[PDB]
Amino acid sequence: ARGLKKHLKRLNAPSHWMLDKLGGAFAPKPSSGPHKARECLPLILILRNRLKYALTYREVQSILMQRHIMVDGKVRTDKTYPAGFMDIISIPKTGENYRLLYDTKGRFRLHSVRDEDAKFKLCKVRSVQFGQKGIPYLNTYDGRTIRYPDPLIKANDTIKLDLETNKIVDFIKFDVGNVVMVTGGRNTGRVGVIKNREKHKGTFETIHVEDAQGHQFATRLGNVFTIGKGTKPWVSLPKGKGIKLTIIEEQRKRDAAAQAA
Amino acid sequence: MKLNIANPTTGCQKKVEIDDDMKLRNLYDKRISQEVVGDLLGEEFEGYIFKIMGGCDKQGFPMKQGVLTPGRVRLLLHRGTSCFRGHGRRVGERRRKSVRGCIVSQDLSVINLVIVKKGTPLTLQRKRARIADKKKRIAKKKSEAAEYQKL
Amino acid sequence: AVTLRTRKFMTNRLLSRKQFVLEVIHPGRANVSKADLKERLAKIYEVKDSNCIFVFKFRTHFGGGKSTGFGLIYDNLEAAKKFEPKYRLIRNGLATKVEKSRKQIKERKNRTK
RNA sequence: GAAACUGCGAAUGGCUCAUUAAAUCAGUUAUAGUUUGUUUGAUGGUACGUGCUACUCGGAUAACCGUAGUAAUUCUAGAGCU
RNA sequence: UGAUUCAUGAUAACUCGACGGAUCGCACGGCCUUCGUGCCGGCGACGCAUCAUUCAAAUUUCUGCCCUAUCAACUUUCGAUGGUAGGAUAGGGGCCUACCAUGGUGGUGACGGGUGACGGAGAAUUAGGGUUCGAUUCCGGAGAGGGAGCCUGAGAAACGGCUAC
Ligand SMILES: [Mg+2]
Ligand SMILES: [Mg+2]
Ligand SMILES: [Mg+2]
Ligand SMILES: [Mg+2]
Ligand SMILES: [Mg+2]
Ligand SMILES: [Mg+2]
Ligand SMILES: [Mg+2]
Ligand SMILES: [Mg+2]
Ligand SMILES: [Mg+2]
Ligand SMILES: [Mg+2]
Ligand SMILES: [Mg+2]
Repeated sequence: ARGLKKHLKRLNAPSHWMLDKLGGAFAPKPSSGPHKARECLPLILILRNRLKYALTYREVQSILMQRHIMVDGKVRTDKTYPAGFMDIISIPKTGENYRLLYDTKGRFRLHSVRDEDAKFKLCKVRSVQFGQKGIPYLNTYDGRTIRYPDPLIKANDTIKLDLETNKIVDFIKFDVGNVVMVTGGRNTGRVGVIKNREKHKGTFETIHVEDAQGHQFATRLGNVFTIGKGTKPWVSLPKGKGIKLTIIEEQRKRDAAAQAA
Repeated sequence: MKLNIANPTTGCQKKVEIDDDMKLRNLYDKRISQEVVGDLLGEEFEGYIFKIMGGCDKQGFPMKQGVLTPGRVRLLLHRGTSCFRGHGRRVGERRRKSVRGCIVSQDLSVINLVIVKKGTPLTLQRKRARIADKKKRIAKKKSEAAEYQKL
Repeated sequence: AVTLRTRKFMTNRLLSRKQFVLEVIHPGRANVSKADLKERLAKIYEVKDSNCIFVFKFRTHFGGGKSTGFGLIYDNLEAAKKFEPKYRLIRNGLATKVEKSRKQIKERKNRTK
């Protein structure tokens, strides 16, 4: 082409949106934003698809034009704003809060929470480096750039981030022994504990992560995101506690729910 | 041949018809915006001096200042300069147009002629808003630039 | 005798309405009209005004004797004008429509001045 | 509020498969060898004053009025405003 | 950082500097210093500049494609393969220039010809192994009667833009 592309045809959309292949020719094209448009969920989907506060593309438009919806602390009018991992979606009119985290099946969930968990998010740092006049600052994987961090926060670490004062209020030093949620691949969502990290000079490094109930799996360092120091999380895990399972097991669970029903 | 007069001193313009060679011999063979003596044009223009400037012809192709021929040349003209006033033409567009030259000659049809000689609190609020907001960026600067210093 | 059954009901303050799926059971009847169905809903949700009721997409299942549909109730008529499709307002009589002539619609206007 | 000046867009989509045989292309790499309107986040002093804390406000152009040329068309000229 | 004379700092200067707000909304509502739209000071709309991010491209590594030898040599003066210095580009590079060397590919099929040949995801048939198809709605590319050259613009060698034949 001779420039950018502004359309997203439905069959080409990320599979984890669960859009239906006959519901129309196009999909919502994720606007440029803090998340990488293949690991995001736009606002249109959250309202009309999941929450069903709307029935059409135009109805979700109106809702934002009343400004009921706030994302990550700030009011967003954009229809296709790219919400992502560990954002907060809050509707003060209804008085509800959500974190965005993954199913074990690797799909975003709106995890309902109180106000006290809305005050903060978690972010992993992309890099820490000097800048104008040697003033230290850090990149996150959320687009954010925080200047003047602890000299302890190195690359790949994770930070607590108050949305009111906006600076680092805590940080986890990414290393072996903490709990992590995976944000890509076939293992995305699966939480567990770093058991080993083997590096390879000139390539990606592999993380070894084990479910609380024994099952062992591996990803590459890109798709890893520490939640808490040690076994305990610093956020509320979703409806399933990050433990992925065989197809037989959920078959057993239904009939086990179908013997009581 | 047909002449369209105007004056900036008052703001009135008028079209006349003349067809006499000797009344236009000192009209032929000259150029736009260079003054012409008025007396040749007749006995009822004395003291009046015209600045001859502009004119169109049979085929309607205007004179363009700066092209030295009683000809009809094909120039590449930008939308915004004289003799090209395209509307809705996608800025950056040009054309090769046909324009008569600025030498006043037999082949014009209308000559254009002009007469030279007749015969707050908002700004205050908004100004000091910025100044208070420039002074805070250095207020914020020092507020964190030394907290990290103690560390 | 008919029975009116609302399922998947949820009240949103964002568009200031309550939403649901209408199932209407109409034995003997060919189909219950939306005007007739308009009345029954107004008398089950106490709405004080029959015009903030909007229903559509009635399907009338195979075999006869049952129909689905969808219902919107607003609590304010002002709200029912801002957050409503302009044709669904027409279906309830709150507006009237017009037509076009596609020729001339802009093409010779673009040339004039 | 129409017109109009200004800003942005019209480089996406739609159509087709003519040329094209490691070429396009696919999986997989790289950019420490680059540009990147926009989004999101951060950031921003000094112009002259002999840095001893800011130093004053320009005409002219559309829509419009009006004279016109050309058979000619979002062809085109000149004057009066703002 | 796997790896940088890296990030970044200091210094000496250099530029006929792109820059560093003469812009626009509602809402009022604390209090005089001359009680003077009076000192304030808010939330915002647009805008300029650096870094990061995002939406992207541009090049780019490895491997992989049908038939044909009644196609065994092809490329190299005038870029063919490399070197050094430049020029140009957004940037690497014979991309182009000057000088230098004589290289580069080939029976593991170069080069050349055919294709009623865009490539893939796929399709028909299928015991298995296969054979044949793939213009077409998804992805990548290319073109707008045939060639070529451009303006604007962040982005086009654009054709529902221009210029020439
Ligand atoms: Mg979009
Ligand atoms: Mg296209
Ligand atoms: Mg910004
Ligand atoms: Mg060389
Ligand atoms: Mg070189
Ligand atoms: Mg072909
Ligand atoms: Mg064909
Ligand atoms: Mg044709
Ligand atoms: Mg093209
Ligand atoms: Mg072209
Ligand atoms: Mg056409």
